[PDB]
Amino acid sequence: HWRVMHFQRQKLMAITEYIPPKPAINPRCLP
Amino acid sequence: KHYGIKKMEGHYVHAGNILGTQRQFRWHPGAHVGLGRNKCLYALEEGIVRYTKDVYVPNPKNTEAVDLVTSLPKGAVLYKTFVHVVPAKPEGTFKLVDML
Amino acid sequence: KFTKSRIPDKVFQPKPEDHEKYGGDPQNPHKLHIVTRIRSTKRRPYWEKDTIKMLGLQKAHSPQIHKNIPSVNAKLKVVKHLIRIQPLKLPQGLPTEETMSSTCLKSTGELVVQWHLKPVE
Amino acid sequence: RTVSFQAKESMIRRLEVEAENHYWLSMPYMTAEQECGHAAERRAQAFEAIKAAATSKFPKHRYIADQLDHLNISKKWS
Amino acid sequence: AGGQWRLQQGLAANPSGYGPLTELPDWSFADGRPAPPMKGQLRRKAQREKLARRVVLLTQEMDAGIQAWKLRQQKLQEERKKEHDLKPKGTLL
RNA sequence: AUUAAACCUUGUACCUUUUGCAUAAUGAACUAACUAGAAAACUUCUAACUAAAAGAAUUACAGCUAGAAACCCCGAAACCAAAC
RNA sequence: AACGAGCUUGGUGAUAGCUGGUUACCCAAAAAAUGAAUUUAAGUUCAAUUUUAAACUUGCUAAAAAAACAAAAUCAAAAAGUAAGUUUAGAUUAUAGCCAAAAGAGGGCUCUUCUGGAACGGAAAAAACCUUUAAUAGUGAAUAAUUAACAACAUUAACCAUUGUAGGCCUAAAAGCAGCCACCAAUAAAGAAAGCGUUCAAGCUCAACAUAAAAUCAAAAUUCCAUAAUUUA
RNA sequence: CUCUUAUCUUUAAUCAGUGAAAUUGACCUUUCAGUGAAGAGGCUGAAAUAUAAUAAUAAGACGAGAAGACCCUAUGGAGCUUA
RNA sequence: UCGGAGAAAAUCCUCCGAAUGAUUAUAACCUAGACUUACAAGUCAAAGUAAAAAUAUCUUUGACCCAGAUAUUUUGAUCAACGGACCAAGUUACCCUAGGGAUAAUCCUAUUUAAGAGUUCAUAUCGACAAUUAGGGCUCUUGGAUCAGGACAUCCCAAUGGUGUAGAAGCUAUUAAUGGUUCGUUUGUUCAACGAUUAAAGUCCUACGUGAUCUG
Ligand SMILES: [Mg+2]
Ligand SMILES: [Mg+2]
Ligand SMILES: [Mg+2]
Ligand SMILES: [Mg+2]
Ligand SMILES: [Mg+2]
Ligand SMILES: [Mg+2]
Ligand SMILES: [Mg+2]
Ligand SMILES: [Mg+2]
Ligand SMILES: [Mg+2]
Ligand SMILES: [Mg+2]
Ligand SMILES: [Mg+2]
Ligand SMILES: [Mg+2]
Ligand SMILES: [Mg+2]
Ligand SMILES: [Mg+2]
Ligand SMILES: [Mg+2]
Ligand SMILES: [Mg+2]
Ligand SMILES: [Mg+2]
Ligand SMILES: [Mg+2]
Ligand SMILES: [Mg+2]
Ligand SMILES: [Mg+2]
Ligand SMILES: [Mg+2]
Ligand SMILES: [Mg+2]
Ligand SMILES: [Mg+2]
Ligand SMILES: [Mg+2]
Ligand SMILES: [Mg+2]
Repeated sequence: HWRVMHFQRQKLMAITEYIPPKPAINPRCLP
Repeated sequence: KHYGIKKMEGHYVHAGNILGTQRQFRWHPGAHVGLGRNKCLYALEEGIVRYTKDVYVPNPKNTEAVDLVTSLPKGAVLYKTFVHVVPAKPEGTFKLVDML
Repeated sequence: KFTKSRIPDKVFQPKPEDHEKYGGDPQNPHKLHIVTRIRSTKRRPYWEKDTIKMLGLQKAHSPQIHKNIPSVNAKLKVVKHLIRIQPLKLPQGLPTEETMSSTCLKSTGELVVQWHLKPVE
Repeated sequence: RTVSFQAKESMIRRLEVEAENHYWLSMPYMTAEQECGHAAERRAQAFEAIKAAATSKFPKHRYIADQLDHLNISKKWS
Repeated sequence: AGGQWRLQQGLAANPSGYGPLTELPDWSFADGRPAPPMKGQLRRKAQREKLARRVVLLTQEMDAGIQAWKLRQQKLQEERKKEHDLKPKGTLL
């Protein structure tokens, strides 16, 4: 059981999640 | 009850005002400050209160302090907290009373 | 216990990229702030309620002019989340006694001293 | 719960505004010492106005005209 | 609708703010005589003049306070370099 | 609101009591009449005369005299005296 | 007709810290429901709060160092943003709160401490969460909060097997395999064997021989319950 | 009682005459799931639905009248017994 | 009632003590300014004057009224329910009025793990240590009759997989709510038992389902 988070706190977590950068070309399809 | 510092450092104090209450000697009388039988501290002059550290030397007659003091190492000596009041007025001035 | 908090000093030390983005030279700093309230003081601690009344920001969306001096800035930091700050700008110079009755403030932050309500042509 | 798209964007827009607020508060025109005393004269005058209003209370004048005008209630065409 | 675009062009977000549509008079007599000023416009004019006068007052105090400080700086500076009397030496002074 | 009475849209009866909350719980079939805040020690306001005021007895180191200004209704189980 | 003590009149408008009720309009201000005593806790008095009037002068936010503390509450210079504060006179009511969010203490309750709230909009209905400076007329306008969100992958699959000897050991025997120490041998390539399985043995595999190829966590009890929908800047 | 049945009288129903009582905030007085103070005819979301009588059943309207009982309080009472 | 220690400024929180005693070379009168405190009570003290040749240290009780004592100054409370009525106990089911309420552990089921049971062989049948955002159940309202609505976690009837399944009997698991699910009786048994039967005599929810339908 996880104690529920105040909706304001829940909004904070959603906006600060990790975002990875993505390459333009996938390595496998490259020579 | 309510043991504590009645007058804090940097306050104008009149004669007779009580500065601190204590069950034991957390502070010691200094300049122009007296002792009450209950060990309260009051001001003997009109002026500003000050708290300062200073060296402690006991009366020769009392045994307990002398025994401890001599037993201290050569390097340093013990200290204590002292309370002082700085007088702020001239006790009097000369004025012309009569021309004879 | 929820209590008053102190912001770390680093927050208010800018970076070179910030100067480019917002277009302010770290020299020749501006003199007058334009401040507007864009949120509400209900459900906020009482210290924030009092400061908003000290700065004159009772009505929302009405601009107030203040000095860019340290004592004022100390108060603005307390209510930074409820207000918007824009630097004042005077393209045509400070208003004189002659032009005092023809000034008008634009949304950009420019206090023009002549207002004719005519096409620029 | 799942945070809706609207809620995430609206919060971001408010974050961006506050970021600019931090920047414009970092460049004080005058240092603390230069500020000291620069507005003393204006402040002192203001309190003098406040004190003057406080100590100005007193009753109001009374006039014979007000009392004697009550008689016009019985004016007529003779 | 269109608030953000209006601000980009430098106008007010609400078309009911400053501009010709709101500020200009709404009517005039058929002869050509001008109409009396609208009550809302008179209030708007007074508010702007009040704001402008504050701008003048605040700037002058800040400028007057910068010079007064540096003038004090000098007085301390010259006062520091001072001397008097004389400086003998040896077995009699 | 409407061209149009009803159709469409909006809207959790009233008083009292409870924790500023009621789909809680008291009270009300409806009409007419009847049915519940009262006193002047001190204070404030308005005048007369003033080291004095008051139509006898009282108060007074600006006082004293007069006016105006106030504090509810209904309801027990009981106790005692004398008759029947 | 109603006796744990008859009935009637009077004392009597008995008394009730308890229950119920207490009749026109408008404007203005405003509570907390903490501390102390009480045959007191269903009540009252005092402080504290609030408030009307009057006199006259500094208040609120902030607050350096330097203390006192132990290794954020006092204290309040000078400034700045700002309009309150003290003294005098009079007066009641109130003295049980509720939910959310923090920190503790006795172990879900129960206390103590700091902050916030009481929509006519929003979260499905919605006292306590979120947006919201008062209140007026208009068939104008710009905005705020706003239950929805877009099940796998990312060292092997092909062919095989000869021997010193069944290695010692009360174990009949315990042979690669019960142990128990050693653990070496030939051969291109073969562990005194990684498993099965045999009373022990046999027998089946693994690894070896050549021959090939691929390439970590995650998106229950009346009767289902808006309707629907994957791409137009 | 297994396991109930038949007949007659009283009641009941229709016609004629006379004519009460408790009760009653206003009612244009529906079902299911959800919400809620074990609780919804009236609130949220769905669904159903021409208008009125006569005779029957008793699930609900926390159905009506209960002088019906258990627990607590009051510096309210009364009867009895004493040391 | 008062004081000391912890919690730490809460408590019916954890502990100890007090209603004094010993020694005193005997500690006067008068008076600025302060602490503490709702009130009442309680603390400290400069200067001046006076005796002497300045403070006694140990360290904690009780108002007013009203009665005392003597030669003017003093003394009287386990009023301990400790802000203290000058002096009063039981009992009521024979009872009355005014009101306010009301009326984690355990344990079993299901998943994960797998030492040991099973002659041999972990998982036919079980199963330690554990794991389970797992389910659901010193004391002090229920039965029955009538009529039933519904869930599936299935007792019987039905379709299937495995077996330490030869046949016949059985043990275990999956799917499914179709209709049904008896009649009598108490000597002993802390919410039990007995006789005769049946294909079976299932487990539960519905304010004891149900008392304006009835009854113990
Ligand atoms: Mg009741
Ligand atoms: Mg009624
Ligand atoms: Mg009437
Ligand atoms: Mg009465
Ligand atoms: Mg409080
Ligand atoms: Mg008493
Ligand atoms: Mg009481
Ligand atoms: Mg200051
Ligand atoms: Mg008839
Ligand atoms: Mg209808
Ligand atoms: Mg329902
Ligand atoms: Mg409905
Ligand atoms: Mg019914
Ligand atoms: Mg009937
Ligand atoms: Mg009833
Ligand atoms: Mg009492
Ligand atoms: Mg009595
Ligand atoms: Mg009595
Ligand atoms: Mg002395
Ligand atoms: Mg007592
Ligand atoms: Mg007492
Ligand atoms: Mg009996
Ligand atoms: Mg059934
Ligand atoms: Mg099943
Ligand atoms: Mg019933």
